[PDB]
Amino acid sequence: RENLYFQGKDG
Amino acid sequence: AVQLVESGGGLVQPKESLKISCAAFGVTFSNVAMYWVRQAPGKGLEWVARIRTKPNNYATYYADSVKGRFTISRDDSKSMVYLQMDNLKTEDTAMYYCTAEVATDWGQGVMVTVSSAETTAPSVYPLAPSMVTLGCLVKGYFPEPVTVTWNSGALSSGVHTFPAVLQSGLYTLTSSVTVPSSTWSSQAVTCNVAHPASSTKVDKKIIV
Amino acid sequence: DVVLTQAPPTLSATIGQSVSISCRSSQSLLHRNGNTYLNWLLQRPGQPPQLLIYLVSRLESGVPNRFSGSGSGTAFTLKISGLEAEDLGVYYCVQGTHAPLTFGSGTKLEIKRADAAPTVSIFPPSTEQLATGGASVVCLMNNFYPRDISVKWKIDGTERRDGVLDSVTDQDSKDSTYSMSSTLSLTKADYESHNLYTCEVVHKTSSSPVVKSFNR
Repeated sequence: RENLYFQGKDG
Repeated sequence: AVQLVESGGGLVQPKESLKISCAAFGVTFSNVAMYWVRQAPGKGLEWVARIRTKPNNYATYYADSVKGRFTISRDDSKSMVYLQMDNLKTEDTAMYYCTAEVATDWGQGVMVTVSSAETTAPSVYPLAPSMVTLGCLVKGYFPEPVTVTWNSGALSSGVHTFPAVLQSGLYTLTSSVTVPSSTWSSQAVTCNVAHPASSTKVDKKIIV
Repeated sequence: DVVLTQAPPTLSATIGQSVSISCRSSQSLLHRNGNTYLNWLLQRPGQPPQLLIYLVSRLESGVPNRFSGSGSGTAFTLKISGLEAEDLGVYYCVQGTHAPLTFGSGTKLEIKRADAAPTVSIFPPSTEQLATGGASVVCLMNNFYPRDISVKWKIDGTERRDGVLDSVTDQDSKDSTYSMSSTLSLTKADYESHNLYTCEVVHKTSSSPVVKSFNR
């Protein structure tokens, strides 16, 4: 689930 | 391995300031919005402050209750998030947690206690009387928490640490451990009581 | 902010039974990127929250197969298929699809188990404490079930109610029992003016009180 941080999430 | 580690926090008087921080390790947090979240003792979790990423101009947002008193910031070069808390009020008393908008990874949290009462270190007394039950009475401290272990954590099963009760502005708790009576015969049995706010850590050997 | 309505607020069931928790959202949690940022967290007493399930259905590393999450849109479910003793604690849903992060109000899971009688212990004040002019008598009631219990202090046959502070543990993660501590506080003068100190414990496992005493 490191790909969540690669892909990002902001709004 | 992804990890968040909080630091700062402690006891402070109403109207004073505190700065807490959150260090991220193991993967970049640059592409995620970051949050401080709090939990008042015995209550649930609620967001406190929010900071966006570089493409969104690091925009910041605050829960209504802290607007104009708390400031969130991030330093992406250092993988750091911060909360500056000014003009602190008793109802800001909580564990504070740092997390990303994906809400998958969580720090250990830091306690922020806001009170006009000053710190008092606990008095630690032995409780001495097949399986034998031994204990420690941890009396007259402020604020919460204390940590109690038995033989520095070597005795971990059959341990009961009872929730503290507040009485005339001071807390009292007990912890007990149940061991085979041969253990108490040969080995030492010692409780270790740490109280962060008074910078004390005390041992009490349980003497027959 | 997105409101997450979580239900029920408490659950209780025996080892081996299945339980479900509902999380219902005021807004669809499907993000424009195609992911649904709805996670389930477990919080044990005095511990930080930890991840059980993320992105609706994905099991966190180390989490037992018996946990599952499902749902879509505005309605989600956590299921424990075959409760074990260690599963007790408070469960929260959390969403991060729509900023700010918001949380359900939490579900406390307790374990139902067979009645168990308390093991009672009494403890006189320590020398160290008396030396300060205070006295505390402690009575412990260990590993009982159900949680309801009554404790009374008698001094030379007369019940004493002032200066008593009581505290009950969180349910035990291994045997699903509870324990209680009762502390009787009094002055050194008071303590030395009496002889027989008695802890009297009434639990549903027996009609007869469990009685522990010492002589000063």
